[PDB]
Amino acid sequence: RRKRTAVTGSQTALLLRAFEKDRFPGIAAREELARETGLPESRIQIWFQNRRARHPGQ
Repeated sequence: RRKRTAVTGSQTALLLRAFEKDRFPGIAAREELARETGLPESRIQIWFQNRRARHPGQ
C-alpha cells in the first residue's frame, strides 16, 4: 500500500479536461500534467487508468 493521494476538486477538473483531449497520455504529457496539477506523474497514470475503466467519455 502507498499512501492514498488526495486529489482535489480543481485537480480532478484539470484531469477531466486533459482526458477529453487524449485518454492515453504518454509519459511526457503526463509529466506536463504532473507539473500543472501538482500530482506525481505516477498518480496521473493511475487516474487515467481508472477513468478509462470506469467512466470513458462524458
